[PDB]
Amino acid sequence: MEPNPNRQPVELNRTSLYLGLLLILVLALLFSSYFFN
Amino acid sequence: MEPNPNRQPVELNRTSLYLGLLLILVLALLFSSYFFN
Amino acid sequence: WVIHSITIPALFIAGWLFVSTGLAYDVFGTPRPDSYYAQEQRSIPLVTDRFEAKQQVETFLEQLK
Amino acid sequence: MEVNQLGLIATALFVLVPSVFLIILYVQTESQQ
Amino acid sequence: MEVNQLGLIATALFVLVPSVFLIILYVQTESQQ
Amino acid sequence: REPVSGSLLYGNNIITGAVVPSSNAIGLHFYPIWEAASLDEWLYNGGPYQLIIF
Amino acid sequence: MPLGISGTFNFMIVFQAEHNILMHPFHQLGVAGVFGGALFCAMHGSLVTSSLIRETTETESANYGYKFGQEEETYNIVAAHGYFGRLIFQYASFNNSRSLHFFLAAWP
Amino acid sequence: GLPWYRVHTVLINDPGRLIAAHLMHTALVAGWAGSMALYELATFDPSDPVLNPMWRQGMFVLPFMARLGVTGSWSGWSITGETGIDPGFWSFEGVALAHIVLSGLLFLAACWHWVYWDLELFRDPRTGEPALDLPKMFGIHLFLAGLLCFGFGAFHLTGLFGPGMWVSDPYGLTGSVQPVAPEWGPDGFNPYNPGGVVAHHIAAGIVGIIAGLFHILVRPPQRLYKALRMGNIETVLSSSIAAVFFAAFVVAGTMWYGSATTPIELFGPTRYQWDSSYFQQEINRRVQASLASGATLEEAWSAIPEKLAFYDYIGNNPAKGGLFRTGPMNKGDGIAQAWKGHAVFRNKEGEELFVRRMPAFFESFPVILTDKNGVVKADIPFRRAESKYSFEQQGVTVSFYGGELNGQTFTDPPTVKSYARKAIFGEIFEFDTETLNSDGIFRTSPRGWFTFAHAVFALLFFFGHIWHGARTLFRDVFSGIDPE
Amino acid sequence: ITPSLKGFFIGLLSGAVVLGLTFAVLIAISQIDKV
Amino acid sequence: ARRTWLGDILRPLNSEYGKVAPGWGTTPLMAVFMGLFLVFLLIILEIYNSTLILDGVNVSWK
Amino acid sequence: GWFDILDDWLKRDRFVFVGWSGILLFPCAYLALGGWLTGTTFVTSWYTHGLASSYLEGCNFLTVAVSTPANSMGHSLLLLWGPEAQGDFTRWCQLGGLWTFIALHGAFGLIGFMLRQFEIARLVGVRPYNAIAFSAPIAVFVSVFLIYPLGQSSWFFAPSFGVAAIFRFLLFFQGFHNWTLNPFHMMGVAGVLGGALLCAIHGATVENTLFQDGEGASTFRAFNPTQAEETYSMVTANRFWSQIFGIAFSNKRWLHFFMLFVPVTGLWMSAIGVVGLALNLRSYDFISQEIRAAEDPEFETFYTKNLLLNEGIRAWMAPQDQPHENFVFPEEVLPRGNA
Amino acid sequence: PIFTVRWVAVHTLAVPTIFFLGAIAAMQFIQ
Amino acid sequence: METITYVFIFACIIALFFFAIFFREPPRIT
Amino acid sequence: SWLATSHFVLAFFFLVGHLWHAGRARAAAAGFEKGIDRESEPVLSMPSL
Ligand SMILES: CCCCCCCCCCCCC(=O)OC[C@H](CO[C@@H]1O[C@@H](CO)[C@H](O)[C@H](O)[C@@H]1O)OC(=O)CCCCCCCCCCCCCCC[C@H](CC)CCCCCCCCCCCCC(=O)O[C@H](COC(=O)CCCCCCCCCCCC)CO[C@@H]1O[C@@H](CO)[C@H](O)[C@H](O)[C@@H]1O
Ligand code: CLA
Ligand code: CLA
Ligand code: CLA
Ligand SMILES: CCCCCCCCCCCCCCCC(=O)O[C@H](COC(=O)CCCCCCCCCCCC)CO[C@@H]1O[C@@H](CO)[C@H](O)[C@H](O)[C@@H]1O
Ligand code: HEM
Ligand SMILES: CC1=C(/C=C/C(C)=C/C=C/C(C)=C/C=C/C=C(C)/C=C/C=C(C)/C=C/C2=C(C)CCCC2(C)C)C(C)(C)CCC1
Ligand SMILES: CCCCCCCCCCCCO[C@@H]1O[C@H](CO)[C@@H](O[C@H]2O[C@H](CO)[C@@H](O)[C@H](O)[C@H]2O)[C@H](O)[C@H]1O
Ligand SMILES: CCCCCCCCCCCCO[C@@H]1O[C@H](CO)[C@@H](O[C@H]2O[C@H](CO)[C@@H](O)[C@H](O)[C@H]2O)[C@H](O)[C@H]1O
Ligand SMILES: [Fe+2]
Repeated sequence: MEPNPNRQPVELNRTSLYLGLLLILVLALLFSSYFFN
Repeated sequence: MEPNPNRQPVELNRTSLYLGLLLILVLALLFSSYFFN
Repeated sequence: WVIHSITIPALFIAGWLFVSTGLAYDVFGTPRPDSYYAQEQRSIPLVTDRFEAKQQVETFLEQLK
Repeated sequence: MEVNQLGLIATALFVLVPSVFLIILYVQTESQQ
Repeated sequence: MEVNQLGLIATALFVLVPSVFLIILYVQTESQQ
Repeated sequence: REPVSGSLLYGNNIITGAVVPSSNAIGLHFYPIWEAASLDEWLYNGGPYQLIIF
Repeated sequence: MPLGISGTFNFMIVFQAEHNILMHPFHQLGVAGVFGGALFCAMHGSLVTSSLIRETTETESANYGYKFGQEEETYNIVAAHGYFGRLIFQYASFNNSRSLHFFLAAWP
Repeated sequence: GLPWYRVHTVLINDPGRLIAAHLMHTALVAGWAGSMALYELATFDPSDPVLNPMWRQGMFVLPFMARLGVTGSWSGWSITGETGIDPGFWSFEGVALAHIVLSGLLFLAACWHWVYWDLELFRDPRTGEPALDLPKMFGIHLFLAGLLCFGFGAFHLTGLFGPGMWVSDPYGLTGSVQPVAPEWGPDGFNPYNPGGVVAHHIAAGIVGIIAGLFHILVRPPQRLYKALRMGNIETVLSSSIAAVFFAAFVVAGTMWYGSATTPIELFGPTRYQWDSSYFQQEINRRVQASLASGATLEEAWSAIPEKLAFYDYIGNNPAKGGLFRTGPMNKGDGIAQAWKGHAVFRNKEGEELFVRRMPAFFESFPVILTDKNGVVKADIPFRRAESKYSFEQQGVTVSFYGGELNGQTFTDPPTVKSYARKAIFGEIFEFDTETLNSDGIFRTSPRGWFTFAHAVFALLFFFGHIWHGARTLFRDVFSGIDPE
Repeated sequence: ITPSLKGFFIGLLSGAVVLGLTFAVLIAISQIDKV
Repeated sequence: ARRTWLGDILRPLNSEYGKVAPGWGTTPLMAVFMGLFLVFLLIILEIYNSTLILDGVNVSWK
Repeated sequence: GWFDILDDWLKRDRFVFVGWSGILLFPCAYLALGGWLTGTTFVTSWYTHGLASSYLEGCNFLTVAVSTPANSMGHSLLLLWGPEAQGDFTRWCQLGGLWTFIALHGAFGLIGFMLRQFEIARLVGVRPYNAIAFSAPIAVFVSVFLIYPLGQSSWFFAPSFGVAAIFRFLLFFQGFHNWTLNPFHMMGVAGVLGGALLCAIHGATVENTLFQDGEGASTFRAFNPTQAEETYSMVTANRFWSQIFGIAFSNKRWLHFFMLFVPVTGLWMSAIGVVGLALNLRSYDFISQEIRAAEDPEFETFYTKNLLLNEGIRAWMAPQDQPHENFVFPEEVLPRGNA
Repeated sequence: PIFTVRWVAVHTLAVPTIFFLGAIAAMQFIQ
Repeated sequence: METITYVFIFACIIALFFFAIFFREPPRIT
Repeated sequence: SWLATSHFVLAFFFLVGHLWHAGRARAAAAGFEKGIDRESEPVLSMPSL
């Protein structure tokens, strides 16, 4: 019957895509050196 | 100005998600054995 | 039902003879039931190299016993 | 036992990248409307 | 030179999975009407 | 004495890995768990094969 | 049969050693049974996909036009009949789907 | 509203956006050929080119740059190894970096056209809809290509203005790069003679120009134009695949079979050099003549160049190797250290024995000992067997001639069969196993890999040639069948 | 003219003649009818 | 409709999109070469397999 | 209407339909078959393989075929005149040039069938998923009979166009090329079976759902092919399978297109492997286990046991199969078991 | 006088068949 | 390492099955 | 060896045969053996999963 009247779409604008794509790579770029060790 | 009147959204229904997710894993499951070698 | 009592019999007998006549032998160069090993010398008359075989097949066949 | 040392990355990328590429297209379709 | 043999997968998953997870959310937003 | 490892834990790709069938020593006898003397005896003679196919 | 992908291969080969299964006739039909299955699986798959009453735009996927529960015939027999009926002689084309599909499932 | 495998149809008519694609693709290929060059170069060792060449080194892209006459680098090492250098700006990094910079300038350029798709150039007056002239657009590109062909043939290959093509001796012993005098005549079609290959392009370019001149000047006929569906871009796609599909074989042919286009120094010797026993006939004939000249029979084998002998090996030829066995050939047996010599087996009575050399098929081949009569006067059993013709029973004396150790006799089960099991591979070599951590299991050369990639990709485009070929003709109907 | 060269010439000639003959036949046959 | 420097230059080139040589135009001269090219290509093939030995050519190495 | 009148004649309606391809097909095809039978009956293979399998000596139906020109006869195309045949017919059959006569005339014929399978369409209006589907045997035929031989010392290595001929070609891979384990060939056995399977399961389902248009128990004649609604309910079949195997097809379109897909994709991914095996890139020993096998003889897998089998096949089959190599193996050297 | 429609098919096909049947039968009595 | 990848790959297959059987969107009629 | 081979093959079919008629027998008694009824499909009205 009722499909949970409470729902919302998830929104991430273009900017907050960059920061992560930037943040992830940097942390990797920073932590890849140790993972090779 | 005009942003290319010719465009279309890409549509993949739920099923054609499974087949690939199935196909990929199987090919991997089949070809992973050789990649280790 | 006219010449189909003529064509088939006269034609089918031709194939009967080329075996009986053995004409198919030297036409297709198949070995003859006695002809494989000339003399004794049991070995494969295996043709070998190029620009030869026309002449080389004519060695193996030449002996023929 | 001994093995191709890098062969493992092969599977992972061959699994994930084609997989992911199907998800991304799919999640989009889910958002249509 | 010698290296952690599996250390490479680390980067790949640490790069892709967080990356991908940002794309999938984003492509959705692009589809919002 | 030739033991065969078709198990996956021992150095076997999916390709090479298989469940070995029962031995000849066991012959065709019905060979359930309890009939076998020891658990490891029941595995070493190829029990799990005769168990799966039934 | 040792059950496994290498185990199976080991089985046949050894089985081939003793009983010479290839020259056996029953197997030699089984091959025909499998191929002609795969064969017919292609044609009967092809000819009907070949003929599709078009509910779709060229840009849109061709499949989606089929609505689950269509009581229209999604594929022209008259069009596809003459096709295979012209490709080879018109006599063998198996007019009747109910006749076809059975033969489709008898052969394999 | 589009399937995931049709997504690029959106370009169908956007002639601007199209040019953006091809660029991005183009810019993306150069970046490959640029980068791979460095990577291949990064791991390459010039150190020992005499015994250990570039083909055996696993290096793939590199030998092409050499094929056109790019040799040396800034690191101060020539291909041939003498390392006297005047490399000029153009060397492996230079060729490499040039592509990378090329990849960039295209990539940027790609963004431009992608940004501005609409252009007053692409829409003819009579029809507001986009169009471009397929017959006319063709003539230019052709007339431009041939003019680049005739150039490449005249100025570069000839060495007129430029370096010369690679060329070699038939034995692969003489590494050389010279301007090739074009010879066009009956012989010019022997592909083992590059003197045609030059004259080819110079002859192609002219025919390249005249045609390119023609199609620009005139439009194709009505009845034809209607048939081929010219004006529907795909009909250029379908056709264009066939030509490429066609060429993909011919290279595989000239790569897999020998061609003077691809010398034996750069790419490993072709499969057929082994099977014909090309080298061994041509190694012995200089040894025979050397003994026909006269010397210590050791002295004869002593002056024979290793590199020649090194071409004679079973792990050498491309045929022997696995698909999923990966990496440079050196990973198979190790690096080649030095060359032992010619193992001669004597009966223990002094009568000389011949091993039966390994055909390309068998992975494990029975090691046999035969004499001039072809009979087996010694052998090896498999594991447990009753002893007849077992060399430990019937005696053997192995004495290496030439190469590292000479006149050094070994008689015993353990040491002889050590070589006897190696001997069937061809001439023996010392290998450094662990430096590269080799397993002792063979791998295929570049000449192999290059081919398999194209034969496959060819065989695909066949199916690719059909699929589009179907959709050029049927683009009218292809949307769907009409009722009855 | 090698035996090979000459032979090849012969082959090509024969081929052309055949295709020639076949085409001629088809044409004539086609021309014969006139629905 | 953005008319740029090149776009103004080239466009007069390909302006003719509909004008097609009437009738068979020249078909025949094409079919002449094509058939001739086929015979040509065949001669390459006959050579390279050493089916066709020209005097002086050697499919042996150099 | 010179060229014109020719066209409509070819495209007219007759018993069969001879298209533009027909000119190419029937002559090229009828010779292939027309050749094969002849070579089957009369032309021996003796001077080539040293062993006579052909219909005119004592040999049966199954064990006759047209062998191949020998190894040292090389890759030459063996034309009828040729340098080697020199226009002599007999020695052109004995050398097995008739083999190549079959392949080439076959291939073009095989092509000419494909083109026909187009030329039908454009004048009918069907979509050409038929021809495209037929490209799979093409690839298989071309790869097996053409690309594979060229990757060997001569034509000698190739199927001999016979029932038993193809078998000595089968084991020929298992011994040397270790074919079963080649993964590109596992995709094939998927395709064929996956074709055969779904072939049978479609034909069964639609045969088990019928609207009962006729009276008598047997429903075949019960079908009237006039503008009818679907002769079998998709509704039932769907809810049917969804409750047993769990997953069904809701699209007649998506179903059939999936039938066309699997057999085709089944062969191509096999036709790739064969090409990969023309170069002797054959899938073979896993470096993992082999090195491990060098660490003890006792370790055994159903892999390791195959290597002995593939070893025995080679040694035993070699002398007969490849007489040209002049192999003589001693007795003990054969890798016999119990050792 | 048969122009090509149908006659040309069988009579260029089944005729050799009758001619090989000679080879088949007349063989079985050899040896 | 070696084995643990196979089980993983083989796991997600099962996690697809159970997932693809029950959670499919029912194809309603009309 | 003949009998055991022979009777097996036959005995195999009769399994199929049994599994054949038992289908047609019950469906006949069930009345819809004559094919699904186009007027009212039994599946047509059911709870849709
Ligand atoms: C660097 C790399 C870069 C690569 C980038 C690209 C990567 C590749 C991407 C490729 C994947 C994308 C894709 O697959 O798309 C599908 C494609 C396009 O389809 C189109 O999709 C839409 C457009 O986007 C439109 O709808 C459009 O019209 C069109 O449909 O399809 C193709 O073009 C053809 C390509 C096919 C590829 C092969 C697919 C088949 C092979 C699958 C893998 C085979 C593995 C073999 C070994 C296997 C195993 C052992 C572990 C698996 C065991 C189970 C095997 C048996 C099940 C396999 C499938 C059987 C048939 C069912 C398929 C099906 O259609 O059913 C679907 C849902 O079913 C499933 O997904 C199966 C999931 C598992 C089920 C298991 C059952 C468990 C039983 C347990 C025992 C019980 C006792 C629903 O049915 C259909 O759904 C839709 C389809 O259109 C529609 O509703 C239909 O009518 C129908 O209902
Ligand atoms: C250079 C040659 C060439 C070019 C320009 C095209 C171009 C096109 N093809 Mg196409 N095709 C080709 C070769 C080519 N094809 C070949 C060889 C085949 C046979 C395998 C096909 C089979 C084919 C089919 C069956 C269809 C097309 C379609 C299309 C159109 C849309 C493509 C699309 O949406 O796919 C997008 C595809 C993806 C986004 C997935 C790509 C993932 C692949 C599987 C792996 C790629 C990874 C990487 C790039 C590998 C490198 C490739 C290697 C060769 C270097 C487009 C005009 C479609 C069309 O025209 O209908 C509208 C269509 O239905 N093609
Ligand atoms: C024409 C293409 C081509 C060719 C001939 C080669 C050839 C070669 N490369 Mg190479 N390479 C290429 C493209 C190519 N490369 C590209 C595009 C890249 C960028 C990713 C690289 C990156 C690269 C690296 C990083 C290295 C090489 C190396 C080498 C050499 C060793 C062989 C090897 O590593 O391959 C291995 C080959 C295989 C494992 C073959 C199996 C690959 C499978 C079959 C393809 C996938 C099929 C697919 C899963 C099918 C799915 C079916 C589904 C669609 C239904 C060899 C000479 C190595 C080297 O330095 O030389 C010694 C090396 O380290 N290459
Ligand atoms: C079975 C394979 C096959 C199939 C189905 C097709 C199908 C198609 N091709 Mg084609 N093609 C093929 C192979 C094939 N081709 C090959 C191998 C080449 C060489 C690269 C080409 C080159 C080619 C071009 C250049 C063009 C097509 C085009 C087309 C399309 C329409 C016209 C046509 O059918 O021409 C196909 C015609 C033939 C295949 C000719 C028949 C075969 C000849 C007569 C054999 C004669 C050989 C000769 C006697 C010498 C052989 C000696 C021996 C030693 C080899 C159609 C989809 C046209 C197109 O784009 O359509 C829009 C087009 O412009 N194709
Ligand atoms: C974001 C998108 C990314 C998509 C990536 C998806 C990857 C999926 C495939 C992965 C393959 C991994 C292979 C593992 C072995 C390995 O590692 O080969 C390596 C090079 O491989 C390679 O050069 C792979 C490329 C091969 C080029 C030829 C392609 C032929 C196409 C086949 C026909 C078309 C179907 C080099 O080998 C390694 O490095 C060598 C030393 O440098 C040694 O051999 C090592 O032991 C080790 O083998
Ligand atoms: C030298 C051999 C043969 C000759 C000269 C010959 C003669 C002819 C001729 C001239 C015709 C056309 C005129 C007519 O139908 O009365 C014909 C028709 C026919 N004959 Fe023959 N015949 C021969 C062999 C055969 C064979 C072997 C068969 C085997 C079935 C056969 C069966 C037929 C058939 C079926 C037709 C009908 C042709 C059609 O319907 O287009 N004939 N025959
Ligand atoms: C912009 C710019 C620049 C830069 C540049 C660069 C930096 C670039 C790079 C680029 C590059 C460096 C690129 C590369 C890439 C490559 C690629 C992208 C590859 C890929 C490929 C593929 C994908 C493949 C596939 C495959 C595989 C993977 C496996 C198997 C096989 C095959 C082949 C299928 C500069 C500074 C100059 C300046 C100006 C501007
Ligand atoms: C796709 C999802 C990925 C899931 C991956 C899960 C990986 C989990 C890793 C757990 C630890 C295994 O980590 C890895 O262990 C293997 C053996 O097991 C070690 O491997 C070592 O011994 C093995 C013996 O088989 C040799 O083949 C190998 O060359 C050598 O390095 C590696 O040095 C270590 O890197
Ligand atoms: C529904 C499916 C249920 C599946 C149930 C089982 C789930 C268990 C998953 C984890 C099991 C993986 O099993 C684990 O594999 C790794 C692979 O690196 C093996 O580890 C491997 O490398 C290590 C590292 O030195 C060696 O010591 C070891 O002998 C070797 O086999 C482990 O010995 C094994 O314990
Ligand atoms: Fe179907």
